[PDB]
Amino acid sequence: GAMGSMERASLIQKAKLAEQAERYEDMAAFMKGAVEKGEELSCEERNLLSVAYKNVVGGQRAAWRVLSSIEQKSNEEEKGPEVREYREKVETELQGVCDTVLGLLDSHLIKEAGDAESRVFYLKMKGDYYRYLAEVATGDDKKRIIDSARSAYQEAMDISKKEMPPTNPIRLGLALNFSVFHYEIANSPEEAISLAKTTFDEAMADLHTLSEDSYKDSTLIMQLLRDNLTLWT
Amino acid sequence: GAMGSMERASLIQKAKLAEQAERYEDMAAFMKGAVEKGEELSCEERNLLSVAYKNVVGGQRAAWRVLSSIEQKSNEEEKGPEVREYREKVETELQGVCDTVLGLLDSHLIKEAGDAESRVFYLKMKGDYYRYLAEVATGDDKKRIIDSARSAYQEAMDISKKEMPPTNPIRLGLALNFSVFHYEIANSPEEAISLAKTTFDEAMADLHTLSEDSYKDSTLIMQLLRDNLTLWT
Amino acid sequence: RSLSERLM
Amino acid sequence: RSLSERLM
Ligand SMILES: N=C(N)c1cc(-c2ccccc2)c(-c2cncn2CCN)s1
Ligand SMILES: N=C(N)c1cc(-c2ccccc2)c(-c2cncn2CCN)s1
Ligand SMILES: [Ca+2]
Ligand SMILES: [Ca+2]
Ligand SMILES: [Ca+2]
Ligand SMILES: [Ca+2]
Ligand SMILES: [Cl-]
Ligand SMILES: [Cl-]
Ligand SMILES: [Mg+2]
Ligand SMILES: [Mg+2]
Repeated sequence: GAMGSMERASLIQKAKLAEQAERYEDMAAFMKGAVEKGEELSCEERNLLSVAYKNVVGGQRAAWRVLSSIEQKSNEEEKGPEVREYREKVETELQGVCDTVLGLLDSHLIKEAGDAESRVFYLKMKGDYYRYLAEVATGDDKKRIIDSARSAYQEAMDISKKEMPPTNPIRLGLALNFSVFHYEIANSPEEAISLAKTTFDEAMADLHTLSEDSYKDSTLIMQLLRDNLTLWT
Repeated sequence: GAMGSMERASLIQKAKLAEQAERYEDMAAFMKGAVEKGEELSCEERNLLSVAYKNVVGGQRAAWRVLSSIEQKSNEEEKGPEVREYREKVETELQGVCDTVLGLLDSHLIKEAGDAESRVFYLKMKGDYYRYLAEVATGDDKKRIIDSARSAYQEAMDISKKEMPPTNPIRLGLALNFSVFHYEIANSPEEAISLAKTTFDEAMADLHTLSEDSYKDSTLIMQLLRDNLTLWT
Repeated sequence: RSLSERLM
Repeated sequence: RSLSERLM
């Protein structure tokens, strides 16, 4: 990799600078280089990795949705192959980013992650990037991509329920994203609603155990569960 | 170029799609490909070219300013070469974009531009991209870069005053940007203020000649002149 | 569209 | 910073 000659600590430092400068493609390249050094990642480093790729793929997803909408309207005056071609170009670049993230998780972040906070984080990430692949999938692969997302989310859920309190922000973010998977991807709106409700209620009952700062962290994510429940019901 | 196999009309169509999808790097690559077909550009096409590169370089300038500020603070705990290295990386990519735009103008957009609306537009662009180079220049080249910006703006001004009414939006945008050059680059705040004032006053006196739609176009740019005068005085 | 987890 | 020309 082009980052192979840079020190691990310098890559992490530059990822933090790239975040401040809103240079998320650079941030992702620096964090990919850091992962490829072969050492495990601290909590802060895992979050730098997630921030970088979430911003990159988020821009791609937003662009894909704009182009997909234009393409669908055109298929209800014939304008030639250009809309399809350009939607495909963006789609292929999005798939490539998802494949890069999944490859880092498989080589070798997940297999070395033994603590709940790291293992759940990475398995959630695996579910998320298969979910982004599912959003654009149509061929003989959508079903297998959906099942890969489901399997990663389910393993993360099983660990999170055994090893983390119901207010833990990683556990809450996982449940939130799995509920979105159910509603948007898996055609299971009832499962989505049930998961969001149970997650919210069990977190509410555990807030009394938390410090002022942890209370703020957990309630911020609980509000997203509530907002989705308002949209879905 | 990688766009050499794509039709000119398809490149223009995809540039418009990229604009809608906020994919400005793609937009700039498509418009560079269109320029390299060798034909002159219509008014709409010139604006697509400008929108694309202004958004690309604007992001670079914003990132450079964040990094430059961090670097200056560090030079008032020693953190190693990383801040300087990463600021230099962004700077070099910004310079490369400016050089690409200037190369398109020199090969061969300016020399084939005979009408005032095209020639003034391109000469203004040349002033703008030398201005962006001047913002990051420090070595034995800042003076020559500044003089190149000044020369392009001055030629555009001379043509605009002879050939366009004082309310023309291209003429107004040129005067606005030349006033910013004077204030921010050339250390000539009095020249900046004088130019903005005379430009605003001469446009005000010509508004009576305009349709409702042209009045809206011209007054929108006049408001930027006024806002700068408020900031500068 | 449903809201997913935000960056921290 | 001074305001420069906006896109149309
Ligand atoms: N650079 C970023 N985007 C982030 C850095 C960290 C972080 C994590 C641990 C230690 C130091 C910093 C993040 C984090 C994620 N969960 C909580 N935190 C803390 C901040 N609330 S997020
Ligand atoms: N695609 C874009 N960003 C733009 C397209 C055009 C444009 C220009 C001529 C004909 C058709 C469209 C722009 C323009 C720049 N001066 C005025 N106009 C019109 C719009 N007010 S801007
Ligand atoms: Ca381990
Ligand atoms: Ca535990
Ligand atoms: Ca000509
Ligand atoms: Ca004229
Ligand atoms: Cl394409
Ligand atoms: Cl660097
Ligand atoms: Mg080392
Ligand atoms: Mg042709």
